[PDB]
Amino acid sequence: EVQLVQSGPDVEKPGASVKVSCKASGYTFTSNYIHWVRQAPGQGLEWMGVINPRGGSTASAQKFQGRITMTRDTSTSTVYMELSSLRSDDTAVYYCARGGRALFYDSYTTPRDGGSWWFDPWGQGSLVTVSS
Amino acid sequence: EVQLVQSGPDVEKPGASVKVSCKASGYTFTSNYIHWVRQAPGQGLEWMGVINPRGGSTASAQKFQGRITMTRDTSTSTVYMELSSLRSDDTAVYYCARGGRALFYDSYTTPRDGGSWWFDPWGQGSLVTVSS
Amino acid sequence: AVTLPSHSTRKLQTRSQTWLESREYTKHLIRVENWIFRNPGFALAAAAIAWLLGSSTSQKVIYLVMILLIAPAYS
Amino acid sequence: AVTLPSHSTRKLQTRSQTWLESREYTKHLIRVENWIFRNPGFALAAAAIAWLLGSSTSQKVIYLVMILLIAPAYS
Amino acid sequence: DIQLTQSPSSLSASVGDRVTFTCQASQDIRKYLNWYQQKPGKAPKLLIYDASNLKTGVPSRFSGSGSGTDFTFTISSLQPEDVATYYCQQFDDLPITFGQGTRLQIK
Amino acid sequence: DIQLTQSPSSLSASVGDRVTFTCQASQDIRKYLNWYQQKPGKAPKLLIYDASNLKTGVPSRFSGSGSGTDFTFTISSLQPEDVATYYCQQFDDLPITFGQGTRLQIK
Amino acid sequence: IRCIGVSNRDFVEGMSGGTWVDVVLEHGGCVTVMAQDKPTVDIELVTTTVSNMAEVRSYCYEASISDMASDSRCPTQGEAYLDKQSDTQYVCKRTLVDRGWGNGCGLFGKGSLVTCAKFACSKKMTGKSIQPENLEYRIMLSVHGSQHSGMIVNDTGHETDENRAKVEITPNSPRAEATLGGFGSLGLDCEPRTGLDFSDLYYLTMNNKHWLVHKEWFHDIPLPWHAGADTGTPHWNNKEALVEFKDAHAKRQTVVVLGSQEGAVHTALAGALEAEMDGAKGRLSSGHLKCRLKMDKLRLKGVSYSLCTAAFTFTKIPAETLHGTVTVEVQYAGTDGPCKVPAQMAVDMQTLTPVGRLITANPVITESTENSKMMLELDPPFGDSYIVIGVGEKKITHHWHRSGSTIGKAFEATVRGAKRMAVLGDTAWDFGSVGGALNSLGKGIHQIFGAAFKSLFGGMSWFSQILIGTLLMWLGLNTKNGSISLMCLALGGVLIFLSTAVSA
Amino acid sequence: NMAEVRSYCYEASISDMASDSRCPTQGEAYLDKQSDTQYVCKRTLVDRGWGNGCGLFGKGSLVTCAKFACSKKMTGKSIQPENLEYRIMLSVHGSQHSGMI
Amino acid sequence: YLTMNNKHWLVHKEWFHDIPLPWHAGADTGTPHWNNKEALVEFKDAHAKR
Amino acid sequence: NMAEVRSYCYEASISDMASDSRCPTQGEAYLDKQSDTQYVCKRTLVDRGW
Ligand SMILES: *[C@@H]1O[C@H](CO)[C@@H](O)[C@H](O)[C@H]1NC(C)=O
Repeated sequence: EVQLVQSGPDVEKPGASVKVSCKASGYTFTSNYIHWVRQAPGQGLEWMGVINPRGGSTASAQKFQGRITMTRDTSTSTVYMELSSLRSDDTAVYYCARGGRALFYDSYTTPRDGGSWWFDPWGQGSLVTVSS
Repeated sequence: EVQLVQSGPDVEKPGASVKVSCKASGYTFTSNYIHWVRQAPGQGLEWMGVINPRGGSTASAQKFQGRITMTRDTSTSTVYMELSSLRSDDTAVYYCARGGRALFYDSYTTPRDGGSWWFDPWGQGSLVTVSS
Repeated sequence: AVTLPSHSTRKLQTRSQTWLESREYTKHLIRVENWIFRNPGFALAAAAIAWLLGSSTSQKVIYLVMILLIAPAYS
Repeated sequence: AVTLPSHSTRKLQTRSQTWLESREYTKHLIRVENWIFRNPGFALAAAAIAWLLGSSTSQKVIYLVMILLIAPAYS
Repeated sequence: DIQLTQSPSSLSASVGDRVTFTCQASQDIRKYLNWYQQKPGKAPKLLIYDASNLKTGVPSRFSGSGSGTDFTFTISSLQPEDVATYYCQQFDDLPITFGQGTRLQIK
Repeated sequence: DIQLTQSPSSLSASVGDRVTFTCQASQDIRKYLNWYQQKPGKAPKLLIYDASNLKTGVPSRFSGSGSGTDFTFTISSLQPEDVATYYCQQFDDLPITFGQGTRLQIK
Repeated sequence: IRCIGVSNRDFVEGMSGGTWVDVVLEHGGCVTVMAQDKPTVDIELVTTTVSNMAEVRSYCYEASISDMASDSRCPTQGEAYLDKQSDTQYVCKRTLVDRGWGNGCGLFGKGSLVTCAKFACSKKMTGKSIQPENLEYRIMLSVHGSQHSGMIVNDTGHETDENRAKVEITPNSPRAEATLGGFGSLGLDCEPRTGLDFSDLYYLTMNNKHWLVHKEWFHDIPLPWHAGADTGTPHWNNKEALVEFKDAHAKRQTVVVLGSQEGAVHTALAGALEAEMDGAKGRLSSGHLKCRLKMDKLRLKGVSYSLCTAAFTFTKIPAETLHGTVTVEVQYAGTDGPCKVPAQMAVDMQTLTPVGRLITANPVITESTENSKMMLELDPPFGDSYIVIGVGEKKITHHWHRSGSTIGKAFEATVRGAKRMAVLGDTAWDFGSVGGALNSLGKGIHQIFGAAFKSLFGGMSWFSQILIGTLLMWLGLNTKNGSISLMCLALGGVLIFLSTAVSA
Repeated sequence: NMAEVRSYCYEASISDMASDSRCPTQGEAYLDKQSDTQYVCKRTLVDRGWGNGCGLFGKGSLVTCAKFACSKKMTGKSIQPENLEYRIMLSVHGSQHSGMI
Repeated sequence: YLTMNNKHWLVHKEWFHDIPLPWHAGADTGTPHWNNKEALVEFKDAHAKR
Repeated sequence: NMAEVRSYCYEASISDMASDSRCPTQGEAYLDKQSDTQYVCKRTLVDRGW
């Protein structure tokens, strides 16, 4: 059954790097763009970035340029997110999600979307806290 | 007066990275090769590597290839050592020392040495412990 | 253990791209150019040789190609 | 990854025996002979070519050597 | 460039009421808009893709509409499982943003 | 790459005695050898550069010698401040190694 | 469908009456056939597979040596025996060595000894063989019209569906009527032999890396042979080039192994084509063939279908292909049923003046459902276009302007045909396939001429053929009596065009 | 004494490959992987059609590449006419039955 | 003085400069940033793709 | 809609410079700094005397 799963909640040092895993189930791992989206405890959702499980293609927003890295692992069908140089705003919950017609390697949004645009496997949410 | 000083003792996570500072006093900072040498509590001394305060030139031994980085800071006359991917043997004390005829940027040992080869400012020793 | 047969001498003229053509259709040029860049005076050597054969002012350059193209590989 | 430099082009003319001369001072001959044994009609190809250059009945064989000695290696 | 206001900030209503949320963006988002509702400590609830389309399994209790720049979601009849924070978010031009939220409360 | 044995492993002597330490390396280290003594919790003590040279400020109580591959350090008269672990180490070829040590004890 | 954005595709028609469309099936491109009737069809060669391969001689490039042996002998007592040499698992060579005084051997002068050691090896090269039989072609084909976003992605149900079909071809069973319930029978009969000129081809698997090699080259590689062998300690053949013997200036001969030449055989492999999943089922990439295709029975399924008058809407910005044509996916709800839908183009309306290439004939819609996506394509003339879709007033139109001139069309067609002329050689003929006289004439003239071109200019390399063409040019200007110097120009230009191959 | 001039690697290994496809017209591929030099990369124009994403189509581009790990270095050291050393042995005749090194 | 597989020999440095393999190029410890990095690996797409 | 093709920088800044001298014959300079691409480096033959 199509479903995503994150790693456990974690606590890190300010300025450290945290890597959260996202494992997929129920679908061909190379057919769904993995979107990462942040959510501060009281704040709304803000899309962090996207990776393609195939070929390890990547992109994000400027709110994370230079700290965010996103890698693939085709064997166990997983995607790994690293946030670098952690900062007091990073204490949040991050979500990974499968998305749309992942044909080659991109976001690819001028063509169609939806049908769980990225919402079937929203998993469980990765709670991260950044302090000492 | 020619003298080196290290940072305080520190404790880190296995697989983390530790940076120890070494500040110089009493001499022109760009005239003495900084040698780093490790010492496990019960073990002897084993030379880690060398950096030149000028131009940030670097070298080390294979026991640390891929984990050790050594950088300069000409302003405050300091040298910074990072050990990466910390390991249970890293719990030791590390020493920084000024050395010889630091003419350009190297070890440069086929020419002469001595006269406090690297032994005037051995500082105080940086105790580092790696555990949880 | 001379792995003699550079298979390009048995090319398959077939639509899909062959094994290593990318560097191959430049490798012999870089061969000759490297070799002559290392052995320059052989230039005027070949010159004095060829200028003494053919006696045509047109076959002369042909023997220049002769010499400058035996020198690199078979050496 | 063409391991270009066949070091024989930088021989050391020194008394002790060099690295692999034993097969080397025959390898290019076996090269050309193997190549022509595989591509025979190229013989008369080179023949018709050379017989049309030089026009000497003496440089003709020279251009025969030209063609039969560019063909093997640089191919 | 992707500024999208989601009105109101909060609401509270009795069971069996219709409620509507608006979201207008500063940009043209012709049909690339989507809607969720999420509890605290939940993965959000299947609501709306393409701002006009019900997903399989979603109750017909929900509907979405809107064409040019502003879009309306509506709950036909309020129910106890409708307590959540509702979100609208665009899909185009890829600084993907969401709304800050529309919060519910039963009376 | 420059295996250097430093003999003995330990020693203990009375005050006012001469003591000598040997270090032979598997390599040719013509004059690039040096000598320290260090307490626990100390920066080491100025002893010897170039295996034959006294440093300024060092007492003449110490001496070093040796030419080819094996080298001898000597304390002329033992004193209470001589308790330490003594080290010999080469300078050449740059996998710089030291000796494991020569330890002292007063009687 | 299935052949859009796969450039190196082609379109071939057939002068109606006697369906005779022999296509040159391509494992590196698609081919779409059209007909005034007989819904337009595509064919694309998915994979090529070989079932049974035989285990011909293997090769070892990674050897190991041990337990060496010299066996010195006096200048005159015969020459060395070395009972070690008795076994073949050891490789040995016999060398004359100096033997002096204070060396035993009361005599002295040139003596002799036989240096040798055990030849243990690893990393065998399984160079199996394949034959033109029990190889297997596997293609898939697709008719246009329905099936929004054809798109191999879910091919599994599409062979169960009507718009796509999957065909297996054997040299035992060449015929296959690709049957499409409601569409047709797609008669096919191919030549499962003359595709890759097999029987001179070996399947080499070295480091679980497979490829095909012209067996001549495989026979000519001078490494140790397993030579045919099966289980039992491998008695390697020729056993010599791998190891290397070396004495001192006069004495004390030892041996070196020269390690593994894995990358060496790689760089020597500069002409093979790699191949994948191998199992007992060895798959490989491109290889062409000749497929007589017959439109015996293809019903168009809905010529009577009405033109339901719902308003049609584009979705995706109908970009064009390198072949000039342009595909559009048009969605519409508003009506129901198995609809026929209009699709033409014009330069002006109040005429609608149906003009241009209609590729996707009889575009069909399936059901009452909402805005079904109706993928299809058309091809406009060289100027501005007005693609018109829906019906009348609530239709939808759109600018194109192909921007590809008619003489330009001849340019692209002739350079494409020339590249076919090169890589397929003889098989480039009967591509546009009618059994016309001059067609068999071209087939035959290329048969004899290009076969001679092979046997004469045997496997001419890149550089070789380059300089050969150049000197043939230089001679084509020189000689008198153009009759033969023109033949020089001809062969030289043939060679240079061969050097203009896909490599660019 | 020999000095350590440039070395060579003839045994390499590749891993963690990467392609980074891009539409026919959106620039050409970036592939943040290429950022590092431990990876070797080359940039190639590839076909990009319909049913391939990329609402346009035609020649697009992508940058294929992978990590370059290697082994079996070739230590090509240098030597100079100084601190080289000749060593000979010589022998006068007469005595020394069976001289014989 | 070339030492490859603990096998040593002498080479006319011109030939040694002319060999087109990856360079350590002078280097010392630190991850070897190989030079020219290209002739060794070989890239290959399908007829058009992948 | 406009797509974000390659951008350009015309205002740059430099810091933490590095030279990494090497003897006339010990290879040529390594400078582990060069390892990173955020640094720009070029390799130059310089005089080295007594
Ligand atoms: C996906 O599969 C469905 C059947 O489950 C089929 O109708 C559809 O055409 C397929 N789409 C593609 C792009 O293959």
